[PDB]
Amino acid sequence: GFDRHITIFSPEGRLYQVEYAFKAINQGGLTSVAVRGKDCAVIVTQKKVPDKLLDSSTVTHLFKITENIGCVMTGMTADSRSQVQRARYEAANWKYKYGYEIPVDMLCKRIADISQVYTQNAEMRPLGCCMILIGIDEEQGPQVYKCDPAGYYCGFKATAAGVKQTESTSFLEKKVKKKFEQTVETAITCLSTVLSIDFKPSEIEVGVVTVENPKFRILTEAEIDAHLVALAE
Amino acid sequence: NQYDNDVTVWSPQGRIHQIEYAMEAVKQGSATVGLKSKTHAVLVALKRAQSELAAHQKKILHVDNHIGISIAGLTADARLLCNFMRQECLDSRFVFDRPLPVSRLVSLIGSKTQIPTQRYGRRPYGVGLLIAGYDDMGPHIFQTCPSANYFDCRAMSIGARSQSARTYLERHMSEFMECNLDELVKHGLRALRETLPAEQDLTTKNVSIGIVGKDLEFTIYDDDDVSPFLDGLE
Amino acid sequence: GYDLSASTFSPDGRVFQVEYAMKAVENSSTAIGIRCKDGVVFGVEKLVLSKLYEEGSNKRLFNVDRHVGMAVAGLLADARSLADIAREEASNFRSNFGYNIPLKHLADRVAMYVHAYTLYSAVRPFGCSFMLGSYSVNDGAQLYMIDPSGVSYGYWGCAIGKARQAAKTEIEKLQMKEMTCRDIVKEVAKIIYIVHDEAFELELSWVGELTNGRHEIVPKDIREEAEKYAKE
Amino acid sequence: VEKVPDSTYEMIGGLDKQIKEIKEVIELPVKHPELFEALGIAQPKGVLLYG
Amino acid sequence: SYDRAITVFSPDGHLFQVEYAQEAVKKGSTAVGVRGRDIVVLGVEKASVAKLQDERTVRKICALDDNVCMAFAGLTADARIVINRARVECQSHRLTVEDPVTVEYITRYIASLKQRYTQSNGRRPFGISALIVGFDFDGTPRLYQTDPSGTYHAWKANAIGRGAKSVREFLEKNYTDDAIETDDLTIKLVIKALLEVVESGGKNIELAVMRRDQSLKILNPEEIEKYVAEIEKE
Amino acid sequence: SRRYDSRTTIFSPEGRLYQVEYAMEAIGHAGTCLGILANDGVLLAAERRNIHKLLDEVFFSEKIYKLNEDMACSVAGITSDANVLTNELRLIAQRYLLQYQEPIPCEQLVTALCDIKQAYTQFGGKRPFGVSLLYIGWDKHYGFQLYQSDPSGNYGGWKATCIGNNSVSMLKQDYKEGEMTLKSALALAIKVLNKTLSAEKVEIATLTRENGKTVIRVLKQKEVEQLIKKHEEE
Amino acid sequence: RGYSFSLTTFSPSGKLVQIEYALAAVAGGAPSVGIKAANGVVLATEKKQKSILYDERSVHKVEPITKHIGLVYSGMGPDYRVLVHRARKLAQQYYLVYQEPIPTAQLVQRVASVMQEYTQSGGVRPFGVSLLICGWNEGRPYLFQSDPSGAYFAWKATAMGKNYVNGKTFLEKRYNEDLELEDAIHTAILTLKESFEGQMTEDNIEVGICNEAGFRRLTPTEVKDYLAAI
Amino acid sequence: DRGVNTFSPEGRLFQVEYAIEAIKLGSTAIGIQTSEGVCLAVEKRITSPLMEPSSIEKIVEIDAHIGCAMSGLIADAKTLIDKARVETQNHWFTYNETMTVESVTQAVSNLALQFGEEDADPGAMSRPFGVALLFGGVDEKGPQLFHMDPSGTFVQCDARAIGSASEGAQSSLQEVYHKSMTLKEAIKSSLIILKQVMEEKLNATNIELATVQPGQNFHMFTKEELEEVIKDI
Amino acid sequence: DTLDPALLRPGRLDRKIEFPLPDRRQKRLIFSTITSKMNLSEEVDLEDYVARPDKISGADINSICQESGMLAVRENRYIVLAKDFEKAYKTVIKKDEQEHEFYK
Repeated sequence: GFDRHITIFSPEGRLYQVEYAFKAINQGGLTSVAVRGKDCAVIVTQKKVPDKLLDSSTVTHLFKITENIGCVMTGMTADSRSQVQRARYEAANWKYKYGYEIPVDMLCKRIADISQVYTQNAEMRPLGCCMILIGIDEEQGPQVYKCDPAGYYCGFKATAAGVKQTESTSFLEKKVKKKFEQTVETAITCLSTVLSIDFKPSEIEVGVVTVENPKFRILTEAEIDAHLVALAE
Repeated sequence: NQYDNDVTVWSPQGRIHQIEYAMEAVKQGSATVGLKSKTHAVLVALKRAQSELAAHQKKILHVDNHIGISIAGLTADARLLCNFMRQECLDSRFVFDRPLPVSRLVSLIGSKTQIPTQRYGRRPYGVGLLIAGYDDMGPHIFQTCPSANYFDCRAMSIGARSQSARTYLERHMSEFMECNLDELVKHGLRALRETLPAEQDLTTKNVSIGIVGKDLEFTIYDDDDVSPFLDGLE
Repeated sequence: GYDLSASTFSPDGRVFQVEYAMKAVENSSTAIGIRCKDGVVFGVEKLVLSKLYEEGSNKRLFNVDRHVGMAVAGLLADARSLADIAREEASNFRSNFGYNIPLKHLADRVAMYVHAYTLYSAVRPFGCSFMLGSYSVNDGAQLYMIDPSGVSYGYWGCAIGKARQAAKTEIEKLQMKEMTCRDIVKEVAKIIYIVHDEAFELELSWVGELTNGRHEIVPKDIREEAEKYAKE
Repeated sequence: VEKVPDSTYEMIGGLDKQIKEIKEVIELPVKHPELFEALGIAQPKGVLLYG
Repeated sequence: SYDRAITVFSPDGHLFQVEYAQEAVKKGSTAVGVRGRDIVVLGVEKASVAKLQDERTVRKICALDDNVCMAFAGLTADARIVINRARVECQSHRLTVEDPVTVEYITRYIASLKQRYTQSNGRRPFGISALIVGFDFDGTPRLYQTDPSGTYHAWKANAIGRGAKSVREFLEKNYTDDAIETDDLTIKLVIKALLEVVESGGKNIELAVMRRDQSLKILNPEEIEKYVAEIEKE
Repeated sequence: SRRYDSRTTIFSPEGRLYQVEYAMEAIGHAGTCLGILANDGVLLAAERRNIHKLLDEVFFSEKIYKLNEDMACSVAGITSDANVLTNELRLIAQRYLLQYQEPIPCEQLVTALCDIKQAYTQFGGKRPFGVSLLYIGWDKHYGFQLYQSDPSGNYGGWKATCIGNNSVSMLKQDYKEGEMTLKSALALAIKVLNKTLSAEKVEIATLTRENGKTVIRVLKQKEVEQLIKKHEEE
Repeated sequence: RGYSFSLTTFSPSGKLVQIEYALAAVAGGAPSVGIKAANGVVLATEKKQKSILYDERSVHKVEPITKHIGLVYSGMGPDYRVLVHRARKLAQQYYLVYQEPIPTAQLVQRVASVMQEYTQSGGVRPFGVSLLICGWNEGRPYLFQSDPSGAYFAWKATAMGKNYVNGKTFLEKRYNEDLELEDAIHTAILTLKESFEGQMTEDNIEVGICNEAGFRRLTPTEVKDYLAAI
Repeated sequence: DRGVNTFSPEGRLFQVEYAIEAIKLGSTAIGIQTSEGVCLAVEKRITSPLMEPSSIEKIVEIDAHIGCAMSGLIADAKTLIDKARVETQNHWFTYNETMTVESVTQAVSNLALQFGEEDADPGAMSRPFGVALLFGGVDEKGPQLFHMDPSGTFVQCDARAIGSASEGAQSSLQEVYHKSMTLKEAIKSSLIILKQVMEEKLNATNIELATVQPGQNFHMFTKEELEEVIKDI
Repeated sequence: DTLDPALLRPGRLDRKIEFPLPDRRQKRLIFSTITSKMNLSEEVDLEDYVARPDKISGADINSICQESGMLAVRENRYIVLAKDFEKAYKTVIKKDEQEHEFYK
C-alpha cells in the first residue's frame, strides 16, 4: 500500500522517504566542500545571489553553533534553520547540563538521532538538509562531520554536499592520495574544477577553525581575495 | 475528488477547496442586510418559514450591550460562536469595565474561527456573521465570513440572492451619512425587498430588524414592532 | 498521489503542499517594500471589490512591536494569525529580555515558526507571504521577507504578490541606497501605478527619521501628493 | 511441436508406492470401470503431483 | 488515544457498524427465555462440550448478583466485559439505595453502556445481545432484551440467537396462558422451543431457572433428560 | 490521517473481525504443544523450531513459561508478542498475591489476561496479540485444570485441546474423561506428537506435586529417551 | 500530534507484512558473524564505506553496553544507535536498582521488550535491525540476537547481513564445542573473508571479544596482526 | 472514507444531512400546541404480539412541565434527555424557579452539532445524535412546543409532525388546526394517527399520548383514558 | 527471460551456457590480455583496478583500456603511464551508480 507515502518499510527494505529526502537536498544547490588541515579545518561553499536585490550579507549557509563549532548545510533552506536552531539548543543544553563545551562528534550524533526519530515515526517528514559541521576538541585534531537526513553521520576527511557531490568527492579522492594548512590548491579548486567558474571573491563563503585559534571565523573578501590570488602557481 | 479529505489540502491552483465552500454554505443561507448612518447603524433580516408557521428561526441576536449580530448559515454553529462572542464581550465588561470596542471583538473572533481552518479534521464555522455596533467613533458594521476574513464594510448584504440587494444598496450610498432612523430603515427595507421572489410583501411576520447607535441600546424589533415601518409599493 | 500531505515528499524531493501555498500568494495583490538609509517604506496594492467596503476595510499593513511592520500578501486570515502571534512573540521578547527586539531575531523566530508548521500532516502550511521592516538607532533599516516555506531573507526592495514579475524590475532600476525616504514614498506610487494593469486604492506606511522607529499610515498628505503620479 | 513429453516406461527410479497409487487411479478408471459402477464410487478424476 | 470516528452515519440513515453488530448477534448461539409468571427460564443450545469441554466454563448463562442473570448471544468475549461492568455497577447500586436491585435499572445501564460505545471515538460497539431476567421487590418476573444499538425491550420471549427467528415466531404461536403454572409447562415450552432447532438435550441444551429472589439453579443433563423425555412423549 | 489507518477494530459485513481471524491463521503456521490433564497433574507437550544445531542451552525453553509455583503457560503463534504479555500476566499473578495472599486460582488469571487482550482488540486501533496461548494450573478450589485461550478473547476448560497445525480430533476419540493415570497421559502425548523425536526436537513438561506444594518439571533429557522407546507399535 | 494507530498489521494470509520487510532490510545489510566460544565470544563485522575517505576510528559497530555486554548489528544504520541508547539506559536502570552488572539474558529480555512495541503503538515502523548480543555473565558466556520482530535465540555461532545462509552453513561445518580463544577469531575472520567484496583490509573489519574481563573492542593493530597471521 | 467534519458538494455537512435521514426511519410522533395545553402522541410500532407494549418509552417527561417526544434512532436520545433533566434541575437548583422551553431546548440543541474525530478527551461524540424530538411544555409565556433537528436547529412550533409521517401527516395537520384545544385537538390528532395506520387500528396498546396542561403539571395517559378516547372515534 | 519455454526440451537445445559478467579470478585475466596487446610503461598497476570489483562487462574493460589509449593520444604519446589509465577508468570506470548509506 503506502510504501511511497509513509516512512515505513517497502518490500526488499528500502523505505522510500529518505532517498526522496536525499533528492530534496539537491534542490537549487548551493554547494559546500569542507577542507581539513592537520591544524586547520577550513570551510568552503558556493553561494549565488539571484538579482542584486537580496542582501548578500543576510543570505548565507555558514552558521555558528558555538564558539568552537561552525556548520554549513546544503539542503532546502527552509529545513536548514529549523535544524541549526536545535543544534544550537543542544550545544547550549550540553554546556548547561554537562559542564564543558560540547565536542563536535556527539553533537552530530544527537542531531542525527533526532533526524532518526523523524525517519522512524510517521506523521513527520525527514527534513532535507545535511549538516557539514566542523570543530576542534582538546584531545584530537580538527574534525568534520555530516549527518544525512537519515541520521547516518560518518566522520569524514573530505566529502561534499549539494549538487555535484560525486564530482567533488572524486576530485578530493584523487587529490588526497598524494599525501596543507594553506589549503589553496584544495579548498577552492574543488569548486573551480567541478563546476568551472574560477570565482571572484563574492560568491564563496569560507569558515575556518585553527588549532592555534579555535574560534569559528567567517572570512571576508579581503582575506579570501588574497586566498584566490594565491591561485597563480 | 481526492480533495475531499480536505481542510488540510490545497487545490493545485491556489484553492483550499472547502473553506471557500463554506462561503458557499453561507450563500445558501437566508438573506439579510445591514447598513450604517453617520449616527446609528441598523440591521434588517428576513426570516425563512420552512414549517407550518414559526418564529421563522430568529436571525438577529443580542450578544452584548450595543454590539449586535445577524447570523446567516448554520444555526447551532452560529449560537456556539455567539456564546463565545457573548461570553468574552461580558468578560471585557468584567475586567476593563468599558464597552469592548467592535474592531477588537470582530478581530478576535476572526482569530477564533481561524483555528479550525488551520488544523486537521475540523470543519470551519460555517456561518456568515453581519455584526454591527456603536463604539466610541461611528457605528461600525462588519461582515465576517467562514474563511475568517472579516471586512470593515458599510451597507453589506449576505444570504440567498443577496447580490441584487447589494446592487441596489451599492447605487444608494450617497444618501448615507445623513438620513435619520425613520427614513433610514425604510431605505434598508427597500434594499431587502429585492431578495424576495418578486411577489409582494415584507410582512410583519418574517422581517425582524435591529437598531444600534448613539444614545440607544441595541434594540430588537420583532413581529409587532416592525409594523411602524411600512412604506414602499414595489 | 504524492500530493495533499506536507509530510510526504515528491519522488524528486519537492513537498507539493509548500509550492501549492506559494501560488496561493501569487493569486493575490502586490505589496512592495523599499529599503533606504533612513528606514523602510512599505506600499500595498488594494483591489477594492465593491463600493461597500470603506477605507481600510482590511488592514494589510499591520504593525507588531511599535516599530516592525507587516506588509502581507496571501490569505488575510493566516497573515493576520501570524501577525498577532508575532505581536505575542515580540511581547515575550520585551517582557523576557527587556531589550527591544532586533528584527533579525524576530524574522528568524517567525520564520522557524512557519517552517516548523510545514512538517506535519496534521496541519496545512500557511498561505501568506509577508515582510517585516524597521530600524533601531544602531541597526540599519532591516527588513526581511518570509515565504510560506519558512525561508527568511534580508532584502533591499523585495516585492510579493501577483505582479511581482513586473514589480521587481522598477525597484531594481530605482536608485536604491542613498536617498532620504520621503521621495521614495512619492516614488512608491510610480511602482504601484505601473504594476496595476487594470480601483487600486493603495495604502502606504513606513518607519524613518520622520517617525523615530514607529509606524504611520502615511500621515495623510502624500495620498494627495503621490496620487499626482497619474499619467505616468 | 511441444515435443517436451519424452517417451517413458517403467524406468522410474525407485518409486513404487507412487506408481501403485497413480495406477490405482489412472487405469482402473479407464480399463476397468465395471467395479466402479458397482462399488458405488461416482468417478475418480484429477490427480495433484506435489513434490 | 485512537480517535477515528468509526460509528458514523452513512447515507439513507444507515448506521452500518450497528447492523454489522446485528449480523454479529445473528451468528451466535440460540438463547431463549420465558417469563413464566412466577418463574423465569433460559436456554442456549450449546455445541460439542461433551467431547472434551468443561461444562463449568462454557456458560452462556451467568449471574449478575443473585436474582438478575443474563444470556448473551454473540462474540462471547466482548460480552464478559459487559458482565463485569454490570456486576460492578450492580454492587454500586447495592451501595447507594441497598435493594434487591431492580432488573429495569441494570438493563438501562447495559443499554446505556452499549449506546455509549455507539458514540465514543473508535471503539466498535458490541456484538452482544442480552436476556436480562430476574425479579424485583414485589415478584414481577420481568424480562428484558437489549440490542447493540442500546435499545432494550421488556418483552416476554425474545429468542435472539442465531436460528431464533423461527423460535420467536413459534413462541408467538405457542405462549398464551398454558404456561402460567409453577415450572413444568414453562420449562417444557423452552425445551420444546430449542428442540425445534437442534437435537437432544443429553448433549446440546442447558437451562437455568430463578424462583422468587432465591435459588438460581442450573439444570444438569441428568435432570434435563426427564423434561426432554416428557416433551418427546408428548 | 484516515487514509493511512489499517482500521483493525471494524466489523466485517459478514459480522466477523478481519484482524482477529487473521491471527487464527497465524496459529496454524507455527504451533504445537498439546496439554493433557489426569486425576494427577497436567502436562504440556511441545515442539521446538527446527533441526539446526547451533543452539546451546535453554533454561526453560521458548515454549513453556513459569508463572507461579502452581501455574505455567505455553505459547503458539507470534513469539514476539506473547513474551510481552506473559510477563504482563505474570505481573497480574503476583499482584493478586499482593491483594489477597492467595496463590491466584488460575481462572482469575485467564479471565484477566483475556480481558486485557480483548481490550486490545476492542479499541486503540492496534493489532491484536497474535497468540493463542494456553495455561495449566492448580488451585485449592478446583482440581488440576488447564485453560486455553485465543487472540479473539474467549477461553475455556479444554481438557485435552492442542493448538497450532494439524487439528486434536484423534484425542476426542482416545481420552478417557474419568481416569487418565498421568504416565499414560505421557504415553498419549508421545502418541499424538509421534503422529504430528528426542529432546532435540520436542519439549514436554509436566506438573505434579508432593505433599501439597506443586512441582513443575520440564522433563530433563533422558526421560524423553525413555518414553521414545516406549512404543513398539502405537 | 502523533497517530496512535499501528501501521504494522496482519496480512490476509495471517502474517506480519512489515516484519518480513524488516528481515528483508536486515538481509540487505552488512554481513556480521558472531561465535560463542568455550571461554568467551567474538563478534566480527564488516565496515565497508563508500570511499577511502572517512574516519574509521569515528563510528563503531562493536560498542559495549556499559559493563561486559557488546552488541553488533546488521541492517539499518541509526536505528541501531537508538537501540544502543535504549539498551544502555535499561542496563543502568537495572544497575541502579540491583547493584550488579546486568545478566545478558535480562538485557535481551528488555531490548526485545522495547523492540516489540514498535511493531505496534502509533505509526512507528519496526526497527529493521537484528542486532546480536554478547556477554560473559557468571561462569559461561552468552550470545543472543534480537530480531526486529522481538524474538531472541541463544546458540554457538551465527551470521547475519548479506548472504547469511553461507555463514550459517559454514559455521555449522566448522564449529567445535571446546573451540575457545583466537581460533574462534580465526574462523570469524575467514567467515568475513568468504565474500568481503575484496582484499580483507583491517580498517574495514572490527571484532569484539568478551574474554572474562569485560567486553572490549579490539584495537586496529590487533586485527591486522592476525591478518598478518592468516 | 472522508471524516465527519466535512462539507458536502450540495452545501451542507455530510453527517448532518445523513442525520436528517434515520428520522424517516423510526416511529412517528405528533404534537399540537393549543391555547390551554399541548398534546403529544406517538405510534411506537410494536413488532411482535407475544409481548409487553407499555415499556417502549417515546413520551419522556423532562421535568413536571416539559415532556419530550422523540423518534428516529431511538435510545440515542437518552444522553441528551439526561442532559435535559440534569440541566433542568440545575436551573431550578441555582435559580429557584421553573424554566422556559427555549432554555432546555437551547441547552440540548447545543449538544447536537458538537462532535468530531480529533478533539478533546474521548468522552466526546463521534456521530451526531440521529434523533429528532420536540419538547412539549407549558411556560409563563404560554404552552408551546419546540421542534428540534439533529442539526441543532430548533424552531417554535404549534403543529409539528416527525418520523416517517413527516409529509402526509404534516400536510394533513396543516389544514386542521387553527383555533384552540377545547378537548378535541387530542381527538383530531389521533385521527391523523388513524390515517397514518401501519399495522393496527390504533387501540390503547400501540399509541402513547400525553398532554401538558397549565393547571396540572403533565398527564401521561393510562390505558382506560386512551381507549376512552378511541371509543369516541 | 522471455525466450520461449518450448525452445529447449532436450532435443532442440539440450544445453545452456551462462556468461558470468566476470569477477576477481577472471577480471585479472581480461586486464592481462587487453593490456598485453598495448604499449605500457609500467607506471600502471594491474591489481589496483582489478580491485574495486564493481559490475563490469569485458566490453567496458575494452572501453576503459581503449579509452586509456585514446586519452593518451592527447599528448601524441605512444604509451600510457598513469592518468589515462586511472583517468579514463574514473571517467567511464562505471560512471558510478547510486549507493544506498544507512542500509549497508
